[PDB]
This record gives sequence, C-alpha cells and structure tokens, in this order.
Amino acid sequence: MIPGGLSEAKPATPEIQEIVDKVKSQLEEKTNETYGKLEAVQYKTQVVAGTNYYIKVRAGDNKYLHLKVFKSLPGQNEDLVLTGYQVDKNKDDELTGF
Repeated sequence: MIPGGLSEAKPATPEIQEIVDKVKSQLEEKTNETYGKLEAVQYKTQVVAGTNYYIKVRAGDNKYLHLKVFKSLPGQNEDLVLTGYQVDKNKDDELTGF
C-alpha cells in the first residue's frame, strides 16, 4: 500500500498545461527537464501542506512523465512548488505510484 491519496486521474487538456506551464519553469531547471512540449492526457490531485496536482503527460509516442505540482497557502512563498515529478519513462510512469 502507498500513502499520498492521489485524488483522481481524469483526462487532461490545456488546463493541466497551465499547471504544467507553471512548474515546467522550475521543472526545466530542476532536473534539466523542459515540459510544455508534452501533452497532458490526464491528472490527479492530493491534499497536504496546501494543494498539489499530479499529471500523466507524455513527451513523444512511447513515454510518459508524472509531475507533482504543489501549492501551499500557509507559506504562500512557495505556491505551485512542483517538488516532485518524473520524465522519459515507459514502465514506472503510471498515475502517481511512479
């Protein structure tokens, strides 16, 4: 069993692309990623020190990347601080258990 509480995981459109465009800046220079050129097909969400969003987005035609966009409130300073994510995978990029 794994904690977290991934809320859901429905289809994703450019609305997840914003959550994706909001973290791809930090995600770009975090793991030298890039995002933005990927299509988010679905997403989920969790509740912790604020609110995060997990996304099942792909970056080609045989690979997926799960990002972890996180928003706070009690320490706004962070706000949409995607501190978790994964890219270039085709075996452990399922939902959030990636």
